[PDB]
Amino acid sequence: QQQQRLQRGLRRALDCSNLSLAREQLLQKKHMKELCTNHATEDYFTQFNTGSR
Amino acid sequence: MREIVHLQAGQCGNQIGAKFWEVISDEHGIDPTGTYHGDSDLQLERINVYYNEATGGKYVPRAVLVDLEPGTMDSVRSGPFGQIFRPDNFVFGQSGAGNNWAKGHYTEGAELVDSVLDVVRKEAESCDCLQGFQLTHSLGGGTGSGMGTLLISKIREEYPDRIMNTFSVVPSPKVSDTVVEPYNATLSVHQLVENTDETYCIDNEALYDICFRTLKLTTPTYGDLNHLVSATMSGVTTCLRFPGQLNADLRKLAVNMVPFPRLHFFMPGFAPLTSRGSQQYRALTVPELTQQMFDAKNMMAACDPRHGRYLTVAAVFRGRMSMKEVDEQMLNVQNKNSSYFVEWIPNNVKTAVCDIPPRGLKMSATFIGNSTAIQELFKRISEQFTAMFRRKAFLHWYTGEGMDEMEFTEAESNMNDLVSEYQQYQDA
Ligand SMILES: Nc1nc2c(ncn2[C@@H]2O[C@H](COP(=O)(O)OP(=O)(O)O)[C@@H](O)[C@H]2O)c(=O)[nH]1
Repeated sequence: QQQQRLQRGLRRALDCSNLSLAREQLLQKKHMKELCTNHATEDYFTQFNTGSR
Repeated sequence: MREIVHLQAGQCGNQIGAKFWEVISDEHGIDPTGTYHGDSDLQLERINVYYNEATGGKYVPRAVLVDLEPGTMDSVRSGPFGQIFRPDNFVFGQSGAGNNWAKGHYTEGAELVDSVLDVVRKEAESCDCLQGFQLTHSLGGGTGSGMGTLLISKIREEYPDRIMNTFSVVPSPKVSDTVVEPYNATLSVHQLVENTDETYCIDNEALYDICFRTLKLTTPTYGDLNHLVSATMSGVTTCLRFPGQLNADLRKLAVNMVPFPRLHFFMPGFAPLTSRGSQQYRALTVPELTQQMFDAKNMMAACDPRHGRYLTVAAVFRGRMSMKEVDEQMLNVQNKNSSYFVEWIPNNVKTAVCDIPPRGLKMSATFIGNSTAIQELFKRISEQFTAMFRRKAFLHWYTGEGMDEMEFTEAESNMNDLVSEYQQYQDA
């Protein structure tokens, strides 16, 4: 009976560590959304009409 | 390690090169006086593809700037970046070329050529492992076409394994500058097919409809057309300078788009081109760079591949991005349209991914694509040669310089089998 209670405790410790990693992986995918987004700054637009030939 | 010696010719070539070197020099963080004041360390490790060393952290390009009148490179020196070029690399004559290619193929340009070969063999043998060269010129001129096809021919007979590449500025077919542009442009193509094995087509009316209708400017200029010639041009050499997840040099571009050595005439394009007032409305993701790059409107040739047939395709991608969305859209454009893609080649598209975005952007994309829709470029230039030629119109300019009339007839006829080559890849 003692070993069965210890086994259940080990599985619940596994669950808690998985929960912490799930929150961190949510953070990682929320960061990874903002790299394939494109955005053009004002430097690219000041590249035009600089030479009046 | 993988050097590029950059060759320019003409008024086009001296004012395309002067703007392209404004693109690399701020890409690598080089100020107008030569030195480096960048912010990262990736802007310094592979800089020797284009720049050399000097004293005091000064980097000077491996360019040679060639012309046949001294007035063209007074503006190339008075530019914002005019004082970064080495003073010996400019080559100029005194008498002009006169929009007559044989003046610069036999008489004027044949005595300027042997002082440039003494220059290009000085900047080629300093390369530790030269990848190859690169030419930008106009077939419609006299210097870059009469003599620029002589400069190709004396570096392909001597260095016959390194790459020769050409960002040619072909005559626009609808509205163009000069009347006698057929002779200088038709005749140089037959002496262009042997000695390059990679060539693009940049028509100046295919740059006007982008910078007016797409970029939505008020007064376009030639300064806003050399931004599109150059942003393509750094976008085909960008894995040679910036590390990425799937590299591709300038040699592996050709290997997947020229399957027979007479098939090297592609059609460039460039995807993230948005108007400033219309920039807020745009969605900006991966499949709205593969959306706009494959429109026939975006294309930098004045010829459409709805009439023709995508023989092969390439694309180079910049920016940190996702290999699932890069690799599914390239599949997605290819599966839908069976009639625009050949048989006898299963997969037609090559992929390369760099990491460093262009200046002022996060992501970009560049296109190079082989077609048999570029023999509709050559039939419209070989209908207006032979219309003018069988009435012998402007002929005394050309056949009075020591040039036989049987020499016309070969590039009138044996050029035209290259036209008849491409329609036999309308069959299988
Ligand atoms: N697309 C483009 N065309 C140019 C540029 N500069 C000149 N041209 C075109 O090139 C032609 C003039 O070049 P040209 O002086 O005759 O060449 P060269 O004789 O070899 O010096 C004209 O048709 C112009 O429209 C440029 O920066 N971009």
